[PDB]
Amino acid sequence: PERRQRIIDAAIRVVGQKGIAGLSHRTVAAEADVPLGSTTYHFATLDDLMVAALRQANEGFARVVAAHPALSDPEADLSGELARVLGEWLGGDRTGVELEYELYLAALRRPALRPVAAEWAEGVGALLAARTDPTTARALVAVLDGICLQVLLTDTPYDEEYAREVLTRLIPV
Amino acid sequence: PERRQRIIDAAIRVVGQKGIAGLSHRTVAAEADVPLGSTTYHFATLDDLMVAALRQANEGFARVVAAHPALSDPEADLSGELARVLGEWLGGDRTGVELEYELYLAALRRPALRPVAAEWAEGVGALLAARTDPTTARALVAVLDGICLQVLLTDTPYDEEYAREVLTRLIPV
Repeated sequence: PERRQRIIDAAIRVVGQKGIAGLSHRTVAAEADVPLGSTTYHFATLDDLMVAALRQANEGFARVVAAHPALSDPEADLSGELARVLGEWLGGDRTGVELEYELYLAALRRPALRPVAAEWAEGVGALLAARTDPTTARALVAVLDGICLQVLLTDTPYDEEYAREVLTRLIPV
Repeated sequence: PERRQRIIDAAIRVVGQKGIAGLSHRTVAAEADVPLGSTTYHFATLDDLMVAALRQANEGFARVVAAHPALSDPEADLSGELARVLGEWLGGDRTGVELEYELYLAALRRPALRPVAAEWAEGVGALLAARTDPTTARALVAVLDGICLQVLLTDTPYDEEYAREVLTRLIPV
């Protein structure tokens, strides 16, 4: 909408800046300059807020993906295309990727494993599987996360030639 | 020691069970059935507690690694050996791996990036680099994390044949 978006976005800012533990209806209300009542009208559980909060992250990346139709194209360079999705998803200030692991964190611990968890590589994996084979796809997916992980945990800049190379090795024939 | 160990271990239990946000001198003191004063005598900053708390995780895995000397042996099957380190590090109830990402989380956000962060793949990467080449080693490392990640985020059981296969593809000549 735009009421509820302001809210989610605020939840978003509250967390990369104060983490899983700094975000509650009241703190999101503050950050959004929005009544608590609005806040709760749109999100009953604190979960729904974090759930929406992430699924948005998840939709942001799927929009980087959807911006490279070539991935599903067999004539196109698979490795190359993936390294460029990763190059984009990271270029900027990582914010949505901070979210996705921050999410993965709250996820692991919680029974809210699934939305953050699978949703990410569900579409990616589904696409990669169709475009290669199941094994490769799980491998491709696992390395996306790894590569991304490294880039944040080590705070290094993304090496696109590098990912391209790595990805190519997991791709057969 | 055994005073300070009880403390760290307790910090350990407090978190996989209440996360980054459920662990403080007072809550660690409670869990440890140990005076707050003990708690602080051994750890001034809340960081030192989380810092020790993790570095222990980090030392647990390096003890799985150190239990496969073969990794540094060129006659030995590299892929095979790594898939078995991963098989061990995961077999059980993931507890130290929960820690390492939970750590990676608190790490990312914080300037405490390094201990959790690098320390993990610093020794692994150093060993792999020496035993292969730098590129491969970064790749191997990135996929360890990925594979591990998946196994927790998807809550699936580790497929050792799978990792073996994946790892082999990143290994050249």
